[PDB]
This record gives sequence, structure tokens and C-alpha cells, in this order.
Amino acid sequence: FRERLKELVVPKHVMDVVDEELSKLGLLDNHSSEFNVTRNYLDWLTSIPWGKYSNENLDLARAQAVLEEDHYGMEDVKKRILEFIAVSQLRGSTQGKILCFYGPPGVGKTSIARSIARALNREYFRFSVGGMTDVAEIKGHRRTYVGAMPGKIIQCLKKTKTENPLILIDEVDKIGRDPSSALLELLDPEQNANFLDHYLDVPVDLSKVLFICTANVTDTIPEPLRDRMEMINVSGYVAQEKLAIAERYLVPQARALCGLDESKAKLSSDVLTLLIKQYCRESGVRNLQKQVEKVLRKSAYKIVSGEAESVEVTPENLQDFVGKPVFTVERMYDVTPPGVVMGLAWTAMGGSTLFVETSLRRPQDKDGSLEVTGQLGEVMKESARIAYTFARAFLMQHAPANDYLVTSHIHLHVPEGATPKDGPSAGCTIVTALLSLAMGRPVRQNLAMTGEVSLTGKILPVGGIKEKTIAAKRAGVTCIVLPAENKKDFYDLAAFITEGLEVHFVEHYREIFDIAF
Amino acid sequence: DAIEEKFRERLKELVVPKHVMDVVDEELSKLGLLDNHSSEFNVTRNYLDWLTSIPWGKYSNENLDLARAQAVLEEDHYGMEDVKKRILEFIAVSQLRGSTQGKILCFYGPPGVGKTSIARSIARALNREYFRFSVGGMTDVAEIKGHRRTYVGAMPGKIIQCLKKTKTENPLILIDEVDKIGPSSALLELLDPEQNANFLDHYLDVPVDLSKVLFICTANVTDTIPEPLRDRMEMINVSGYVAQEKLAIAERYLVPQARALCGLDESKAKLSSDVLTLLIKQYCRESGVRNLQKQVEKVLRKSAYKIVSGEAESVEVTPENLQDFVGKPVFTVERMYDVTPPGVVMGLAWTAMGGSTLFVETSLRRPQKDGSLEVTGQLGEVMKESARIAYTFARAFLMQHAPANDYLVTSHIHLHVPEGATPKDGPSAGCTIVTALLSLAMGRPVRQNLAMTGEVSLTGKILPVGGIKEKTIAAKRAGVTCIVLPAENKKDFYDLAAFITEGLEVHFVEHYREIFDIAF
Amino acid sequence: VDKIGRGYQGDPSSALLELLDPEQNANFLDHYLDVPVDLSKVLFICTANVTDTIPEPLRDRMEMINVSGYVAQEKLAIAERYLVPQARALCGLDESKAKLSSDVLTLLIKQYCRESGVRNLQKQVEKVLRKSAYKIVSGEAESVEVTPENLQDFVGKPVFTVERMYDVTPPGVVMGLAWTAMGGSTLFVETSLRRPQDKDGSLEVTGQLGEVMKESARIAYTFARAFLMQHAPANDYLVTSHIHLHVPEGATPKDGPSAGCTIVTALLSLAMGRPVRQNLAMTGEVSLTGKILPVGGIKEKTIAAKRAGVTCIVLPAENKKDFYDLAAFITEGLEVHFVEHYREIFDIAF
Amino acid sequence: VDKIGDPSSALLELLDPEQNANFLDHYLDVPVDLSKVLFICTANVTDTIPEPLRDRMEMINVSGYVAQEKLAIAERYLVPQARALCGLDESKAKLSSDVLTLLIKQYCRESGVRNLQKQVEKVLRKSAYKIVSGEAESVEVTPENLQDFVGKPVFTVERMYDVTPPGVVMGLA
Ligand SMILES: Nc1ncnc2c1ncn2[C@@H]1O[C@H](COP(=O)(O)OP(=O)(O)OP(=O)(O)O)[C@@H](O)[C@H]1O
Ligand SMILES: *[B]([O])([O])[C]([C][C]([C])[C])[N]C(=O)[C]([C]C1=[C][C]=[C][C]=[C]1)[N]C(=O)C1=[C]N=[C][C]=N1
Ligand SMILES: *[B]([O])([O])[C]([C][C]([C])[C])[N]C(=O)[C]([C]C1=[C][C]=[C][C]=[C]1)[N]C(=O)C1=[C]N=[C][C]=N1
Ligand SMILES: *[B]([O])([O])[C]([C][C]([C])[C])[N]C(=O)[C]([C]C1=[C][C]=[C][C]=[C]1)[N]C(=O)C1=[C]N=[C][C]=N1
Ligand SMILES: Nc1ncnc2c1ncn2[C@@H]1O[C@H](COP(=O)(O)OP(=O)(O)O)[C@@H](O)[C@H]1O
Ligand SMILES: [Mg+2]
Repeated sequence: FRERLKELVVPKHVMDVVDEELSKLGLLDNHSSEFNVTRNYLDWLTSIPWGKYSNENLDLARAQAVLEEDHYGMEDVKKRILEFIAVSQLRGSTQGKILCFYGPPGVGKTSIARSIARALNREYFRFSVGGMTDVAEIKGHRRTYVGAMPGKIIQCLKKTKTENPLILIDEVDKIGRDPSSALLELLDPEQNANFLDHYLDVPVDLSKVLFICTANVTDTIPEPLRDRMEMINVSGYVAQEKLAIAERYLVPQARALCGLDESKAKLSSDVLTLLIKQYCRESGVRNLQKQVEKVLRKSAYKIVSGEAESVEVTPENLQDFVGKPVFTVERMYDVTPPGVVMGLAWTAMGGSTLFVETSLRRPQDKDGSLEVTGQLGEVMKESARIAYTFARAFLMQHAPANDYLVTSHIHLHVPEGATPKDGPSAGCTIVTALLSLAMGRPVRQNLAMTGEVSLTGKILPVGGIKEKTIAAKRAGVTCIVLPAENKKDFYDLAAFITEGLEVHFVEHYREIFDIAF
Repeated sequence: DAIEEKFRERLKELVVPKHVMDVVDEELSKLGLLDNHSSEFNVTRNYLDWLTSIPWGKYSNENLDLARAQAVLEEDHYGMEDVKKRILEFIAVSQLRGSTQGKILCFYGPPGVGKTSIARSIARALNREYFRFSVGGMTDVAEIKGHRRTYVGAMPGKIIQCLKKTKTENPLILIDEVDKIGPSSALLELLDPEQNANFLDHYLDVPVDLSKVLFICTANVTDTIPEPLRDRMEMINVSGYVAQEKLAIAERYLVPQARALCGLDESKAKLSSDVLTLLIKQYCRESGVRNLQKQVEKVLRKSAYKIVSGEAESVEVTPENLQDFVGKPVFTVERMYDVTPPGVVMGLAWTAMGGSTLFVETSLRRPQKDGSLEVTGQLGEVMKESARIAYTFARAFLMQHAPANDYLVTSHIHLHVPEGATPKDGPSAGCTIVTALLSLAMGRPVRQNLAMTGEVSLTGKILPVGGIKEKTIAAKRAGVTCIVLPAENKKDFYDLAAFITEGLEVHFVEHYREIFDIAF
Repeated sequence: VDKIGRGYQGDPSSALLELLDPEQNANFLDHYLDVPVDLSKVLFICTANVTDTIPEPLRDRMEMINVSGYVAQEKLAIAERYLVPQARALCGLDESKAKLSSDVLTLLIKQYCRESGVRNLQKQVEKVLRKSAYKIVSGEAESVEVTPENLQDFVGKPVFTVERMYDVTPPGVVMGLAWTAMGGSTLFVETSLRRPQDKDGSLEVTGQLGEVMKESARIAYTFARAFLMQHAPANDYLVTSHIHLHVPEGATPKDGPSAGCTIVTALLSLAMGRPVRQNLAMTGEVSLTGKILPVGGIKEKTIAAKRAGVTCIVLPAENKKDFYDLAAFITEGLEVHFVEHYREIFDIAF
Repeated sequence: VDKIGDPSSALLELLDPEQNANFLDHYLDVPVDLSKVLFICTANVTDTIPEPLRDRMEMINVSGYVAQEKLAIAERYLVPQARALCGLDESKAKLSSDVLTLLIKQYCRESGVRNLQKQVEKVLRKSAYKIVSGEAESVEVTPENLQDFVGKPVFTVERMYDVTPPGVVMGLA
């Protein structure tokens, strides 16, 4: 009854509400519907914590030791959390921000939230806005409908019993059809102080909550939401990074979940590099986690079934635990013919490498044409047209007797003809492929290039230098050609990502021609 | 019975009209006959709760001191001249007629230019009550007009809830994002001085008097607003700020507020004007100070960390060490061509994020039966048709000027506008395309620091264009020293601040012959 | 009534079919009363902007009567007889403290307020009046006068200033008239040789033309060929030349079956190397054999012609009733020629 | 579980092993420990609304059956149960192996046995009628009268060509 509120610091308006609802409760009689609906209303109103904050430890070094020990890498998230702690110290009060991590699947966006709430000692709640289409799942129903529930944030405040509980909203890319309004008001510093749930009319404060959001790509998020939160990039890992993550975090966790311990089941680091290079193709450690779980589960069975008293997974018997090595190519061409050139692409899942093939379409050396296939977007077809024009101009100025590309009928294809692809990059790639076909020369053998081209030959910047460079390193390239204006993007990469890479920053195509031949 | 007294007491400080009093008496006498357990009693008590929580005569005591209100406005925002002049005229009229009043305004402009915050500043300057009301993406008319008492989940809609929350009958309601409304025929009644005096909410079933509410709508564009709704409300433009205004805003409003938000002191964290100019010029590219606020907050956060953690006792940010806080510059090019080849010409464009500079490149698709022109660069249909017009006029002009050229009628040309991923549109760049074609044909480059904008017709007439301010700013920023505008944009250009048109040798033209004699 | 929601759950425009039945109003059955109520003595008045959005069964029960817009003279009368006095009653000013002379109001209508309604004129009037009130109550003045020179200091910069692209027409252009919501509008039709020689010819059109207008261009091109063949059988222009036709202001979309005669005249003037009469607008749909067919919006087109300084207007002969139903001040100084076939337009224009 | 309608958060809380020990139901005010019950859930597509379920739910994929496995299933489990349901027995109505392979190959090609079950029930109902009415004191189904029981074959010869001319080549879909 009224004892659930003597520990709470109840506001005045909600005090009037609970008083008038107590009057209604007392005037009504038992075993009646109205009695029960008022009972539920008052129970919900007296279950909300109206004045309490969780004791938040603003100690810097302890929180840094907490964060740095349960998650590898991810410097941006930890730096932002430490600055958050510093600002909370200076302000003297417990404050709240709105953050958003975006990155490929399985890079720690969800577990870093839990470790963060453990560091700040706040509570923790998670709920996904993925498939929801009606706003009553957040704002709640109304007290009049036959089945009435107060939503999914009042439930947070009730079960956590706090006013700053670090709500994590997973997967805000997926949104039905628009609850984005309720989302924004929930994620707005001007609409947070008063929330006004639908079930219980009285508003509640949310300006102390720490809203963390996780997405895979920023563009599917509504533009209104793309301004009420900061954007921290959680990036994918490399082979050695994945291996460190595996050894230090995945094997212990999966093992302690399966029941075994360090003696009864081991995984040599060579087995882990096998499960990384071949049995997995990703920028995260999700499928790697599944593979390690499968290995340890079969190990647990072989233990309990009495086939062996301890298992040591080696490269010699990994097949008995996972089967055959999918992904045993790692790049289409090993030695490129005169017509094909390696290019770099990227997407939300991470970087990727692709090739641009050219060929003659009719048997000779009335102008030539250029067929283009490969499920290419409109921008990519226009870039191919620009590349064709500039390649003809360049071949005329450099080898005025070739006559190729002027009388020849060419066909240009980008393999994997099933997957669609777009973008203004690979213009320099298309120019290089056409010129190498016209000259009958193959380009340097481990070489990838990325960069937009213009009708006069200038090389314009591109995007996603980090992921493209990761993919080029993984595909085993030694040289790489970039636009000169992406130097600042390239030199933000860690020192171990750009070790065996010979880099060239160019402004005009003549430099790319000098490099590729 | 005590609820009869509670309802009859709420209407003591109110001057209730006659029809509302009739409805209240009927509903009270009806409530005095129901059973406290039936749903009829619940719905009648809800009706009498909503009927008495309307401020039937309660007005707020507005501040009508012009000097006090001007001082309030001038110390909350910066340079919103038209909005402040409008509110001062509003006060002047309310003072000259002695009674309160209501209007329906619409502030429209690019994002982040303080449209939705000047509303709160005005509500404070006027001593009104402020209410937020978002309409973007709304689809249900029952949010404006409500449902009957009959239905279960029945609320009286947003305006009645406003009147109940603000407790005054002349609040300031900010109908936000009327250009993105999904439903809009209810607003035709909400804000229409004819019907406005008797607004019928479907729940109350008794008309309210919104004739003294100051409605303020915000939008980014006026093209997506229905024509009658644009006919109802008054449009007031809130344009984006130039670099100097952005600097003044950062120095006066953004850095102090971000220090307050980060819990700093002025002695601890300092940002010189050079650092702020560097931010504005290189780390953010938009019309209003919205990303600049984020950059300032980031710098101050990293300063707070360097202090609390124990690095230093004071942080003094310089244009040198600014990298250690926000990283490397983002927009440090300012121009694609330094010396234009014989076939490229610099044009001007603009968007909601300010103005831009783009070049029109041309070249030969085939060596040395007529010619063709292939255009690429993600051009809209208007831009492609302008390219066709430019091609035809360039052919005719070169025929009349150099009759023995034979170019432009026998050559196959490719025309490109770089940044091939960016979609472009608009009838301008006609003169730019004509100049590109003629320069490629004659083998001559244009004047070296020259930008031109203007729609061309089939006989060579230069027609007016839009966004002279933004194009002029972008040309000045890109190091342009000669600008060629249409003659009918002369007043648009001369109504610009003196610090924009300072070092620009401008030329106003009517026919293309004048542009040709300039550019060559 | 043209804005009722036809939602997934609810179509009230079908429940109106009983409320507005001239014969079945006498027994209108409400679902709460369950007793028919005689409604045949009620004066129902509906208001709409567009008529086609009302279902035909419903549109048949109403007596649709039209409330047209206002021409400049009616707008000036409305202003100085209802708007300025009401604006003064609102802003609490007096006739003696700020006077809006008829010259100022005429200029304000001519340059700023051009649509059919009278709702923007109200806003400009009260803008002037509130700026005067702020000058007065702030002590910057004790009385304000608004003249046609300091008007731009009150309302801003004019919105309409040119009214005419070409003042003297070259051998390829010809003036046509259009219907707009902001009064009428004048537009020209430019034609130009596209290739360096006077294997057949071709016509390319630009200017954001609708489908009906492109078809009108095709028909006008065919008839222009036929007419120039019968008239000057040795011209050979329009048969082997590559023409480009442009309706300037290439950003705004334009449509309609009019401008047939305009396009024929443009092509013929280009072929003969002759400009048309220097103050001559024309409008009319042409057919494949040359017949000039009726058009719409005669009031607006005539207003726009008279406003752009046109002295000779040409209309189809079946628009004579439309033209002579216009007020006396609209059609007083215009030499109008009504035509049935195109040959008459050719004789007028040359 | 993917045909569920708030029941989503209710299940999300129920399956949780930290809220498992205290499951207070609205009828019994007394809590009950459910930390010893074993929960299994089945579905057909993993495109249901809650994603944090799939974080706690361990997905296992039950693939289809090739024709041999379907025939073995039909001979061992399906036909006995259908006989039990129709009241027949192996002496009265017999379904040989070749007729079952024919039935699978020409009528039921999906990944499950939902269609083959209805087909064998159809055969057994026709057989029950034939033995009760008196057309035959015992029925023997054979690949030359199965259509008299189930109607026309659904699938066909599967080879448009037997010997390919110079132009045509067989691909697989
Ligand atoms: N001239 C100015 N003076 C002071 N502050 C300003 C000014 N312009 C913008 N701001 C600041 O910008 C911030 C946000 O601006 P606001 O959200 O009002 O922009 P907006 O135009 O409403 O954006 P949107 O159209 O997207 O709603 C406010 O905190 C405000 O202080
Ligand atoms: B480039 O950076 O623009 C690049 C060119 C690529 C087609 C060789 N495009 C991409 O990488 C796109 C993403 C994108 C970039 C820029 C604009 C629009 C889209 N990714 C892909 O095309 C792709 C295709 N298959 C697999 C992975 N990624
Ligand atoms: B012009 O004013 O028409 C201009 C031509 C430009 C492509 C050289 N176009 C634009 O300025 C458009 C805005 C617009 C104006 C008029 C009608 C429709 C649209 N802006 C852009 O195309 C653009 C492209 N890239 C970056 C920024 N703006
Ligand atoms: B005509 O009367 O059809 C005319 C042809 C004009 C392009 C020379 N068209 C219009 O008047 C249209 C309205 C219309 C009337 C009748 C049928 C279809 C359409 N208006 C416009 O074309 C226009 C032109 N410029 C600006 C705005 N509107
Ligand atoms: N640095 C890391 N240390 C430990 N675990 C990691 C790390 N990076 C990723 N993981 C693993 O990734 C998984 C979480 O991925 P998540 O961020 O949920 O991806 P998504 O939400 O995009 O599917 C966890 O199993 C976690 O163990
Ligand atoms: Mg706004």
C-alpha cells in the first residue's frame, strides 16, 4: 500500500493521482472489474521508483580496468566512456547521453554495453526495436482496454528500480511502418524530462538514462534519429586480432558454457587460425564463436560418451569436429591475365575484393562499343562510360597508333554476376583494365586500386578506406593505389594493419599508369 | 456526491460561456443518477473531468514592454532579424489595440538554424505558455480532432490536451514539421481565422475559442505543404548563417553552453577565435550551427578528460593541437581545378547545406554524319534538357562566329559533371555548358578565376536563377574573382552584405554574347 | 466535402448520400434515434475547391454553383472597402495615422498579390499596417505615409516584374498565352535550326512538356509541313531541316492541347525567315487538317495578354461567347480576331 | 513459437533462468520454481519479431528427406498408423514397396511427409470402402491401379529429351 512510497521521493502531481485513485479504490467494492483495474493502476504507480538513483562509481582507473579486461580493442568506445565519466565527475551529478555504435555483425557492440553498465555500476536493460510496428510497445496501452500493460520502459524503471539504468536499444536499423516518432521523443533531450506513458498518464523523467543504440549501417536509421545521437565506429578485426579475441575470450567462455575446463579440452592456436582463415569469412567473430562452440560441444560429448578422457584439437583431426574447409580460395585470380584488374569494394558486412574482367566481343583489332554486365548500378555504369572515354583519350595521347578501344568491341564484366554492386569507385580500375587489354599487358601481380576518375583523368576520393584496406590485406596484396585526398583516412589505420602494404597516393591517372606498368 | 462539488469548484475562477455551462449542468444532473460501478458513470465522469480542465477564460498576463522583450530576444539567439522584427510588431499591435491577439506564422529554413528554439525564446519574451506539438509523419486525424466519448480509447486530441496543460487560453503552440505530415485537412480548420473561433474537438462536442493562440509552424521547404495550408499561414524565412555569423554564435552561445553542459569553467577550457574559425571552415559543412555544436562539445569533453584524469590543470586549444581533439580536417580542398583545361568551366550550385562549386568537363569520345553529345553525372531531366538547349545554341553561335570551325556538328562529345555519385538537377548551368562546349571547340580555356550561373534559352537569352547568396558565398570561398550573373538577379546580388560582394568583379548579362566576350 | 477521408475503416461520403437526398431527406434515419427526422427544410451548403473528388452520385444531389476568383479591379475594391477597414479594426490604427492610397493598393496588387483568392492581399495589407503601428507606438514617428516608392520598405521586393521575355520577336519565336493560378501567364515558343544545313528532317522538343503538348507539337509539325508545301511549294524547309523547339523557362512543367497554332506559326516563321507581328499573342488547338479548336481559360489568357502589352489577340471562333462574357474593362483595347481555320491566323500574322 | 502475437516479453522473461525460480502466476499468489523444467520450442522460419530470443534460443535445423528416407519412413511409421486410424490391417489392404516409391516419386515431392500421409490415408479409405461395400474381400494396390485411388499423377517423365540433338544441353535447377 502506502508503504511502497515512503522510501521514494514522490513528485506532487503523481501524489494527487495516487490519492484520487486511492479514493476511487476505497469507494469501489471487491470482486468487481473496476476494483481490479484501479488495483493494477495503483500497483504500477507505486512500483515506479520516483526519487532514487543508483550509486554510480565515477572512479576513472577502476572503470578503465573494468573495460580493458573484458573486451579487446574498441578504443573509441572506451575513450568516450572515460570522457563521460570525467564529465559526470565535473558536473557532480549523474548525467545521461545518447550513444550509437555502428559496425559489421559481431564486433562487440552488444557486449560492450553490458561491460559498460558494469563499469559505471548502473543497472542494465536491453530490448530491440527491430520488428515492432505499433507504438504501444513503448508508450503502453491505455488503462481502459480489456488487456492493459504499461509498455516497455515503465517495465525497465520498475524492474531495475532506478532512474538511470543504461537502457540498450539493440538493432535500431530495423523499424516497422512510423514508431520513429516515439523513438525520437524517447531519444530527445527536450522530450525526455517528460515522457507521459499512455497507461499511466503521469510523466516520468528520462534525462539521466544512458541510451546506447547499436546498428549495422547508419543510412537505414531515420535522418531525425541521426542527429540525437553520436556515432562511434566499432570496426572489424584482422586475423591476429580475431585470434587474440578467440584465445582470450571465446574459448574460455564457450568452454565454461559447455562444462569442460582447460585440461579436458584444448584448442591450439593453429586450430584457431584454421577456423579463422578457412572455416570463417567475416569481419566479426560471430561465426568463429559458433565454430568454437561446435568444437567444444563435440568434445564434451566425446568426453561423457567415454571415447576419451581429454581431447586436443589439432589441425590433423579438426575435420572430425567441423568437417571440410569451406572458403579455400581467398581470391578469384592468382595471376591476372592481360584483361583483369583487382578492385576493392565494401559494404555493411565489411570489406571485399573483386576483379574487373574485359574481353573482345567480336574478332578483329564504324566505332567500337562497350557492353557492361555484372548487375551494376546506374552510378557504376556512368563511371564505366567515363572510364571508357578517358581510356580512349589516354591511349591516343600515349600510343597514338594502337587504334584499339576505338574500333574494338569490348565486353566488361565484374564477376559474381548475381550480387548487385554500385558506386563511383573502380573508375581507375576500369581504366586500367581497358588499357591493359588494349596493350596486351598484365598489370602488376599483387596490386589493388580504388578511386573515382573524372573525364580529364583526375582521381577523386572514395569511401571506406579502412574496410577496403582490411580486405586487400587479407586477400594478400602488396601494392595499393589510393586517391591523394584519402591519405588522412589511410594514416588513421593501426600500425599493424598497414605493415606489408606498399602505398601510392595519386592525383591524376598518369601516376596510376606509371605504377601499374 | 463530493465529485459534484469538485467539478463545481473548478469553474469558480473561470468565466464559462453559456453553452459550456448548459452542457456541464446536463452532464452533472445525469451523473447524479448513475451507479458508481457501471461504465456510464466512468465515461460521464471522464467527460466532466475534461470539460472543467479547460481554461474557459484564463488568459496569461503578457509582457507588452517593447524594450524588455527586445532585450529578451536579443540575448537568447543571434541575428534572427525577421523573426524578431515580426514579434516586435506583434507586441506593438497588441499594445496599440490594448487586447491580446493571435496569429499563425510559419518559420521555414535549413536545418539547425534555431527555428524550434526561437519559439521558446519568444514564449518567454511574451510571457505566454509554450507547448510542443510534432506533426512530422503523422497519419491519424484523431490526434487533432479526437474520438467520440463512445469509444474506449478516446482522448480529446492534442489541442485540448494543450489547453489543459498550459492552463491559459492564449498559449504559444509550436506545430512542428508541417512539411513532413503524412490528416492535413484538420489543420485547415485548426488554423483558419474564420473557423478558428469555434474549434470542434470530437471528444468534447463543445466548441473552443483558439482565436488568441499564437501558432508557429516550422518547415524546411514550402513545396510539400498543401496549397490551402500555405494559404492559411504567414511565411517567414529563417536562412542559414555565413561564416561570420557562425563565429559569433559559437563565441557567444555555443561555447558557454557547452562548458555549462560539460561542467567546465572558462579558465579551465579555452577556445580561441582561430580554432572556432578552423572548425567552422573545415570540420563542418552545413547552413546552421548543429554539427558545430557537436564539435565544440567533443573538444570540451576531451578537455574535461585531460583535466579530471590528471594530465593538466588547464587546456588551451590552438589551431596546431586541434588535431588531438577532433582528428584531421574533413573539408580541406575548396576547389577541384586550379587551372582549367581548354574544355572545363566552373559552375555554381546550392542546397540546404549552403552552396557548392562544380565543374563542367567536356572532351572527345571519338577521334577527329553529324556529332553527338553524351552527358553523364547523375543529371535530372531538367538538367539534361538544359544540356540539349546548350548544345543547340552552341552549334548556332559557333556557326555565326567562326563559320569554318566544323566542330560541334561533326564531333562526338562526352560531357561530365564530376562527383558522379551525386545527383544534380536544375535549369542553371546552361551558360556554363555553352561555355564548356565553345571552349572545347575553339581550343581555348576560359578566364582562370571565373564562375557563371544562368539559364540559357534557345536563342541565347540568359534567364534568372535562384540562390544568389549561396552561389556567391561558394564562389568567394573557392577563390573566384570574377562572377557572371543574369541581369535580372542584379537586385538579389546587390541586396547582399558588403563583406560578401567585396572583391568580386561581377558582370550582369542578358544575352550570351556578353558572357562570351567576358570569358574570352 | 471534397476532403472527407475514405479510410480503410469508414467512408462517410456514402453516409452523406442519404443526408443530402432531395427526396429522401424527409425521413433521415439516425442510428441512435431509430426514428426518421424531416430534414427537407434545412439549407445545406457545401464548400469545395475541386469538384472531381466528390463521387458522382453525391455530386448529383448538390446544386454546384461557382465562386470564381477576382481580377485586379475587383481585388482593389475588396481591399479598400473591406480589408483595409477590417485591418485597421484589428491592428487598432486609424485612417488618419496611416493611409493606403489607391495607387499604393493598385501597385501592391499588381506586383505582389496575383492569385485568385484575396487571402494573401489581406496579409500584405496587415503587414504594412503592423509595420506602421510599430513605427508609431515606438516613437520613431507620429504618423506614417506609404507611397509607391517606400512600399518596398514595408513588404519587401516585388514578386512579379517582367511580364515579357521577348520585347521584339526574332524570326523564330511567337508569343503564346497560358493559364496559371497566379493570373494568366505569357510564354514564347522558340525554334532553331539544330544542324548546319537547311534523309528527311526532324523535330526535337524541350521545356518540360506533357504528353498532350508533345502530341500537339507533332500535329503542328505535320500540318506546318503540309501548309508550307501548299503555300510555297519550293521552300523545302521543314522537310529536310532538323529543328529544335523550346518553350522557355525550361524548369516549369507545362501541358495542354493549346499552342497548336503557336507552334505552327513558330515553324512557319522560322521557315520563311519572317517575324510575326510584334504585338500579337494567340492561343488555339490545331487539328491535322488545320481546324482551330476551342480552348479554355479565356479570361486569364486575355488578362495576361492585356497585361503584357499585347495589342492584337487571336482566338478560336468557338470562344466568342467566352470572350464576350468578359467584363468591359478586360477586353476594351484589344483587337481580337476569331478564326476557324489556320489560314486566317497566317493572314493575320503576316 | 513463430506464430505468436504482450506474449513476446512474457516468454522472454519465462525462459530466463534468473527469473525462472520465481514465476508468480496471477491465480496462485505463491511463486513456483520452474528451474528444473526443460523447454523446447519449434518453428518453421526464424523471421519472428524478437531478436533477443534468438540470442537465448539455440537454433537447430531439421532438413528434408530424400525419396529413400521418405519411403523408409512410410513403411515403418506412416502406413501402420494410417491402418490403425482406418481400422484395417496388413492382411486386408497391403501397400507394397514399389507402389509406395511410385506414390512418393509422382505425388509427394516436398521436404516433409505431410502430403504422403494424406495420400496413404486416401488409399486406405478407398480400400475400406472397397472391402465393406463388397467390391473385393481384400484389396491389393499395384502401380497399375494406384490412380484409381489417388487420381492423376502430379509429376511426369522428367526427361524432355532422351537423346540430345546438337543444340540442346541439360542443366540443373
Ligand atoms: N542564431 C542563434 N543564436 C543562438 N543559438 C542558435 C542560433 N542558431 C542556432 N542556435 C542553436 O542551435 C541549436 C539547435 O537549433 P534548432 O534545433 O532550433 O534548429 P532547427 O532549425 O529547429 O532544426 P530543425 O529544423 O531540424 O528542427 C539550439 O541549441 C540553438 O541554441
Ligand atoms: B566504391 O567505393 O564506390 C565501390 C566500387 C565497387 C563497385 C568496385 N562501391 C562499393 O564498394 C559498394 C558500396 C558503395 C560505395 C559507394 C557508393 C555506393 C555503394 N559495395 C559493393 O558494390 C559490393 C558489391 N558486392 C559485394 C560487396 N560490396
Ligand atoms: B542550377 O541552379 O539550376 C544548378 C545547376 C547545377 C547542377 C550547376 N542546380 C542546383 O543548384 C541544384 C539545386 C536546384 C536548383 C534548381 C532546381 C532544382 C534543384 N543543386 C545541385 O544540383 C547540387 C549538386 N551537388 C551538390 C549540391 N547541389
Ligand atoms: B493551353 O491552354 O492548354 C496551355 C498551353 C500552353 C503551354 C501554351 N496550357 C495551360 O494553360 C496549362 C493549364 C492547362 C490548361 C488546359 C489544359 C491543360 C492544362 N498551364 C501551363 O501550361 C503553364 C505554363 N507555364 C506556367 C504554368 N503553367
Ligand atoms: N573484443 C572482443 N572481446 C570479446 N568478445 C568479442 C569482442 N568483439 C566481439 N566479441 C563477441 O561478439 C559477440 C557480440 O557481437 P554483437 O556486437 O552482438 O554483434 P551484432 O549485435 O552486430 O550481431 C559476442 O559473442 C562477443 O563475445
Ligand atoms: Mg525544428
